[PDB]
Amino acid sequence: GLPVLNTPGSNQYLTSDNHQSPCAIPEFDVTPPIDIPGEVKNMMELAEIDTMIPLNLESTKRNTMDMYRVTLSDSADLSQPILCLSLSPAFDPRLSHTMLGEVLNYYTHWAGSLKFTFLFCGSMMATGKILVAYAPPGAQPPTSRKEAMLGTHVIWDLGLQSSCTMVVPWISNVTYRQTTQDSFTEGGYISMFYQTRIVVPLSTPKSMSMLGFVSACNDFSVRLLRDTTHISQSA
Amino acid sequence: GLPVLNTPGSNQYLTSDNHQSPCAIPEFDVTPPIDIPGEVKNMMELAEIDTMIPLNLESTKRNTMDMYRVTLSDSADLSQPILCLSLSPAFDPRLSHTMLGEVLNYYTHWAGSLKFTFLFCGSMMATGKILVAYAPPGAQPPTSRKEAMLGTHVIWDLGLQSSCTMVVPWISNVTYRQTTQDSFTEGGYISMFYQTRIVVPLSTPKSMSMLGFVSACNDFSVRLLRDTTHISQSA
Amino acid sequence: GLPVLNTPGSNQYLTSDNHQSPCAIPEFDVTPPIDIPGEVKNMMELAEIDTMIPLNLEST
Amino acid sequence: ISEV
Amino acid sequence: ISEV
Amino acid sequence: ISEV
Amino acid sequence: ACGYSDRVLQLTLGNSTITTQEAANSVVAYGRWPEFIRDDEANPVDQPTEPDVATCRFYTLDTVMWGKESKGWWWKLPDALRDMGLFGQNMYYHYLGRSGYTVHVQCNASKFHQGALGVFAIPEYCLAGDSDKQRYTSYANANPGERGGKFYSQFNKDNAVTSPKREFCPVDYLLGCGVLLGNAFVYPHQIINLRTNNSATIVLPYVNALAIDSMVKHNNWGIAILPLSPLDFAQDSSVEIPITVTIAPMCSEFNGLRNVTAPKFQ
Amino acid sequence: QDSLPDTKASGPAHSKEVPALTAVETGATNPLAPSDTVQTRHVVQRRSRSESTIESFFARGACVAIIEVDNEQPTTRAQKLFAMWRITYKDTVQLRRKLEFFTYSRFDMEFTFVVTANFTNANNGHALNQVYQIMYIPPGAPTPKSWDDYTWQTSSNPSIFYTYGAAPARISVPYVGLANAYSHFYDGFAKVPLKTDANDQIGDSLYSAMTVDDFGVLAVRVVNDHNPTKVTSKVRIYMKPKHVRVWCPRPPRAVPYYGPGVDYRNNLDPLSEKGLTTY
Amino acid sequence: QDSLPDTKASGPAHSKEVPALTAVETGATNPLAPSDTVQTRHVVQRRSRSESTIESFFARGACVAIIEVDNEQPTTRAQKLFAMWRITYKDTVQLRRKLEFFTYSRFDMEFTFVVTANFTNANNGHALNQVYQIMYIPPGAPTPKSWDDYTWQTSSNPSIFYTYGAAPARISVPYVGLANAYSHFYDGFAKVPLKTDANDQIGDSLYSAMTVDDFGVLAVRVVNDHNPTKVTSKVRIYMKPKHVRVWCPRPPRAVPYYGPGVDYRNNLDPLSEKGLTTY
Amino acid sequence: QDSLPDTKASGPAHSKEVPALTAVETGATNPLAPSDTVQTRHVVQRRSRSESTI
Amino acid sequence: GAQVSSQKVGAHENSSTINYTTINYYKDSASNAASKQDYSQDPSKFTEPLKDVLIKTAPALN
Amino acid sequence: GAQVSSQKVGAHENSSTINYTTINYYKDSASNAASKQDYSQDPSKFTEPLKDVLIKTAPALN
Amino acid sequence: GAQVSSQKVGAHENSSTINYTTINYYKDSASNAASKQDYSQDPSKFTEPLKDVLIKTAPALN
Ligand SMILES: Cc1cc(CCCCCCCOc2ccc(C3=NCCO3)cc2)on1
Ligand SMILES: Cc1cc(CCCCCCCOc2ccc(C3=NCCO3)cc2)on1
Ligand SMILES: *C(=O)CCCCCCCCCCCCC
Ligand SMILES: *C(=O)CCCCCCCCCCCCC
Ligand SMILES: *C(=O)CCCCCCCCCCCCC
Repeated sequence: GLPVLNTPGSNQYLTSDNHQSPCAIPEFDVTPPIDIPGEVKNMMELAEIDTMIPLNLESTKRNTMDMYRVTLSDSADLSQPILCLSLSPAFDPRLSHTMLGEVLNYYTHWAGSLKFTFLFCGSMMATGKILVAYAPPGAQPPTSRKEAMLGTHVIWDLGLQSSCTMVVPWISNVTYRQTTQDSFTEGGYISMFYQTRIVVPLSTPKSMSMLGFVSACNDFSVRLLRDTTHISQSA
Repeated sequence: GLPVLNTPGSNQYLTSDNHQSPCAIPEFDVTPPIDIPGEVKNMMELAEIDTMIPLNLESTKRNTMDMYRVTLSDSADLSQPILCLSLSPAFDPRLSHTMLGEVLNYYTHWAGSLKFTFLFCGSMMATGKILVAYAPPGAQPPTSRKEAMLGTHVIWDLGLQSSCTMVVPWISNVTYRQTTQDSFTEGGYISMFYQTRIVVPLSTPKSMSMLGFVSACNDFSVRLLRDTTHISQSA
Repeated sequence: GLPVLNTPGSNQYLTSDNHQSPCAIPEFDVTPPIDIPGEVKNMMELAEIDTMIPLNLEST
Repeated sequence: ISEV
Repeated sequence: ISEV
Repeated sequence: ISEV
Repeated sequence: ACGYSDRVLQLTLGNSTITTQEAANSVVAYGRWPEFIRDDEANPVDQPTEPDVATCRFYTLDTVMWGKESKGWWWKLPDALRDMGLFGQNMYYHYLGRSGYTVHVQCNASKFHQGALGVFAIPEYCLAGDSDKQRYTSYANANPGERGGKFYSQFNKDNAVTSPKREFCPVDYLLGCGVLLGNAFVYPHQIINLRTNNSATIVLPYVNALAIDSMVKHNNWGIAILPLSPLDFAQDSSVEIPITVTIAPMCSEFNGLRNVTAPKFQ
Repeated sequence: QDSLPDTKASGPAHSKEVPALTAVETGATNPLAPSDTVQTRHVVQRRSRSESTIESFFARGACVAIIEVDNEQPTTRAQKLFAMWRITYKDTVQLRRKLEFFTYSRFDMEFTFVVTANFTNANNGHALNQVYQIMYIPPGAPTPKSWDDYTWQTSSNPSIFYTYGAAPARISVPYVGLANAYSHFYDGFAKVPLKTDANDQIGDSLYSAMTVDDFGVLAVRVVNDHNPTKVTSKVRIYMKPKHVRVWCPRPPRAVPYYGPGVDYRNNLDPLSEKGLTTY
Repeated sequence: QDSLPDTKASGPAHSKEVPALTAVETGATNPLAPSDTVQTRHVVQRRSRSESTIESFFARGACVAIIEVDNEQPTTRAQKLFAMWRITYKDTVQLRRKLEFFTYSRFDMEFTFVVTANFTNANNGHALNQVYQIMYIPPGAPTPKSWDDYTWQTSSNPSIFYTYGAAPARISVPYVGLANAYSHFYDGFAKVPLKTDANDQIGDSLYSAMTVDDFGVLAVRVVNDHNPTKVTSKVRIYMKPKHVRVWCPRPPRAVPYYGPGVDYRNNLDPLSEKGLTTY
Repeated sequence: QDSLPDTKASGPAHSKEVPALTAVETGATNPLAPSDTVQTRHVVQRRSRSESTI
Repeated sequence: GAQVSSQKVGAHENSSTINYTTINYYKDSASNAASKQDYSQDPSKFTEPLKDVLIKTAPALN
Repeated sequence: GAQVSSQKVGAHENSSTINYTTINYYKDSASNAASKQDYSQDPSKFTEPLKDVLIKTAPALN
Repeated sequence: GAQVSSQKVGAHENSSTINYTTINYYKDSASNAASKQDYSQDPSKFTEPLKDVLIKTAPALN
């Protein structure tokens, strides 16, 4: 009989633990694997896939196909923002339910660069130049293109290459931000403005949709696994 | 005293487990083995032995010697099936109690090819050609030789070699079928028809028995050990 | 703390068992053996010795 | 030891 | 043993 | 060790 | 080469020869030919008796008749041979005996007859009884000798609690023992299907949990013959053909010699 | 070494190479880094995706079931002296949603059992420590009709005898699927209706259901004979996938689950109201 | 490597070799593969018979007995203050039927003891934890007449002292048969009637029974002196064959067991009704 | 190896050596084996006194 | 005296040959767990107990 | 049969490479804990499933 | 300091020489379990305590 002494933690059950245990069905002939396509080794692979942003969550557009459609037009007020959004990938209502947002909602901490890709779904006869921007946190959130110009930005020229990508670079004080809303670990502001304007010829639609996409650049990571607020169950 | 920490599973009793335990009768002089004939190393060896199918479970024939006897005759309706049966080796009433059926009823999953051997127990002066068939699942179960011909089949000519063997090849979607009845893991249909007819001379019996046998081909296997419905006990 | 799991049989007492246990009187100077005649190594040695049969178990 |  |  |  | 066949066999043991022009090959039970007890499996220390040609030869039992109502016949070994010449004497003068056997079942009919016999060699063939009373079949009734016993189509319970018959009640489809007959094929066997063969030939090794035992107390093998398919001929409703069982002891040896055992068979 | 890529020092550009422009119609996601659109410094990256590996994402024991069983005097009306649970990850929502990020899966499964009990009534004396039996009954095996009938003899079925108060019971199970991977989604039926069928009930199946009993059941009972006073117990079952592999990613469940299939009923409005130009 | 044979690619045939034809009268089973009667592809076979090995088939602890024993005040009428069980796999049906697929067997035997207790009466105060003694009494040894007489001194008999609440007791036993293998079936008698016998009772034995006491008994008692209030306990015995070898296969029991021998009484109708040409 | 002695194959005797006769007055027990008084076969003995050790 | 063997790995984690270790603690082999590495044999003594075993492509009876 | 590997040390005490030891006790690999040393792969089968995968500096459409 | 010996195997599983391992944990040999590998001796000091031990085939008295 080897002399042993039981330490604290003895006979507890940790949900997170990693231990051996007896096999209830011994010598079972297991069905071998076959090479199925589409195998995933890591959840971040999914966050690197572009998914469509629900950019328009206005009263009659939310939980509707239109929540994905931003309207551009040749008669829009050029002083005004096309769209304004907070850099809170797991929390901001427009981002929190995208595939990126969903994976991040199973983690407490995120870090890395993000990229926004916009698709012009107008007619080919339609032209226009758009400025899209990212302001790192700490100052007044941009209400004018004049202010937005001063931060990180891409001037998108519409043409045969339909889509433009703005990379939001990892610019932060802390090494990892929180997936929840919090001023101490805040990400900053995203905004969009007309650099010139949408110009169409006659016999063409003067109004059209823009679609937005978001995904993670390869430097992106997440930590501290946690349960999501995005699913629940009643008694 | 070696510092130890008790993990979950501690002090449980698993019926399936494999552990060492103290010998209650130490230094006992064990009687040595002698070479007895008939040693078995694996239950499947028994399922590879041909046992007689209770093919005739009609009201007055079941649980009687006649349950093993199918009647053939020179005046049978040649449009009709001699016999029809489901490929459910552990469940179909005609198969479930054969030695194959019995071993499979101690397991939850089966896989592999089966073989049916029929014995003509008529007089030597009797001739005839019989078609025996296997239809893989998914279509209408064969009511006519015309339909049965289209699937896996053997045309048996009666003669000096008394018996014929039809191999039911492993044709399935899943890697292992269930031993119980289930449409998702179903095996298909077995049927028998007159290719020509039984022809006898005068002063000969016009009617005779056919016996059926079933066993497992060498590719056959079973898994997930379980208790059988074929034995029970009252309070 | 080495992660251990208690198996069935744990904390039982088998009369037939063969295990180590703590010595209640440590470092005791044991009296050495001396060569005594008549040592037995096995009970069968005794069964090989001729003993007298009570052949007559009649009433008196 | 005995490795099989 | 196996050291990786 | 001691193997007997 | 020359002209040889699976169907034509000659068996010769001692001063006895069997021929058959219509056999269906022949079976060696469990792939083991009969043999004598090896020095390293030996248990009684006394020098054995091996009578050889005087006991290891073909004893033919009383013929039975197979008819349309015949449900099946059974025998136990060595019991069927207890009164057969010097084998019987050796068996009864010794406490211990072991023997293997060549069993030859004989049943010929004609190209126009019909029927099939299942011939089965069962190790330890324990049979079921008469009663509400368990394990109650008497020695005299359990051992019919050469005469053998029979099967029945159904279980008739011996009701007379006052004077019980203490007999077996072997039901055919239950192989007389609580299991289904269809599965008896896991036992060493042959089939006499009359369109194919005259006879069955099974060679039995000595099978037991011991190298040797008491032949008087315990039977090693049971021979069960059941009509797997009923006898039929032309249109004659009352057909009847003979079945003859001829058995030979093989590699017979005996230990523990003393005065003769006289069992009470009444 | 499992760290992510270092950021490269990137300078000004005046060129015909335009990484910022693309066409998402192609089906592909633009492989861009900050150095492709902004001037960047050199960063030596030490961060790692260690915790988001498929194993690490599922390496946690989830509550999949609550089985209630009583020990009391056997009367003659419906009672819980034994209970049966169909093995599934679907009576619960949390683990179900994590597994459903993927179409197919392959893994070994760890079962941990937390058993709790209490007294029901104010007082009829007390109870001695209870031993619980958890019997696995695979599809085909005899199911108990009575808390102590012959099935509980468990000669071939695996069973756990849990003593109350001991550390929670734990066992492991192999990959036991009939296919080469578990199907979290099955678009189809177990039966097909044929034109030649007698009733049209014969070929009717549940959409997306496969085998009727899937993995069988767990039969739980208290092995002790009943005390004078009644004791109620609950067995909580914790399930953990281990040695995990997964195939074909899927969008996460966005509205509440309505039974075993992909069916929705209500609260089909997952998203909040937010103004287009409101941060 | 324990996988089954690969299926060979097999083509069309027009030959004098006829594997489909045979003669079962010979006693042999036709060694056929699908490639002998149908065109087959090449399959690389990975399936295995690992779980149907004799060891794997019996490697499971089966309930063979339920011993009831009480601890209460010693009165003067028949009581259960101690109990005795004849060691056998035959008071139960499940393991018995598995062992009976074979005529002879040889194995070591593992005994596991699950002990449960409860209060009998509504209330006379309570009880302190009980220690149980399980004494093996081999044929020949003195059997107890009293729950605490001298036999329980157990100086040469093996005994387990089980403390209530501890993990179930477990011991192993060697192959202890008088023969070279255990006889699951014995066609014969332990005595022969001789013509020279006085009564014909002298030579009468039970058919198929061997030694009168076979393996002896287990005597169970509660070592504690009685409480004011009564405690009833049950010892469930689980039996597992290990390091198993078996000889001569037998058909499985098809009708219900009627005591220790091959005797049947009723429910001799195992098979269902099914029409000859009905799928 | 702790097994007991093998039994030796022993034949007929017609000799002046008489192992069956002795004198227990001496104090000694006659060292006889079955082969000294009966015809014996060769047995390879596997039994052992392991359980009767002190 | 430790015994080391390979496990037949069914479901593989995304990480080759894996082993396990066994040590007998007791003198009596009866005390030992089951090795479960069990060899197989031919059904032939049951499926083909014939004195003249014949090849499947040739006539059973000749 | 013991398995020895390096731990990825996060917070270091004021004391280099530290290891841990693992021994499988059971025959069935199902019984085993998780190794958690998991390799990663390319998102490309999901992020770029194109027949003609193009370089990011060149036109997506040409 | 581990001690390794062969077990005398009685009933063999369908899988040769099997061992077991022993380690004394205590200083006092009194604390030790029993080795049970016990040698045997001649009964002669009891069965034949004679000054002139005689051969069994010759006369006991002469
Ligand atoms: C659909 C689907 C289902 C799953 C999970 C499948 C897990 C299947 C496990 C089947 C066996 O489960 C058992 C549970 C408990 C026990 C047990 N034995 C002793 C007591 O507990 C045995 C088997 O993944 N996809
Ligand atoms: C007939 C037949 C019977 C069998 C099984 C035989 C097993 C025989 C075992 C005999 C000894 O059983 C014991 C059980 C328990 C104990 C024990 N000792 C301390 C308390 O429990 C000792 C021996 O197989 N065929
Ligand atoms: C062979 O076994 C030599 C190596 C032993 C390594 C240490 C084993 C620790 C367990 C010893 C158990 C002793 C049980 C009586
Ligand atoms: C390889 O493992 C050889 C070294 C073993 C060292 C001693 C291990 C002590 C633990 C053994 C566990 C046995 C579990 C069945
Ligand atoms: C000789 O014993 C050297 C090998 C030791 C192997 C590890 C043993 C683990 C058990 C040590 C017990 C110490 C008890 C005081």
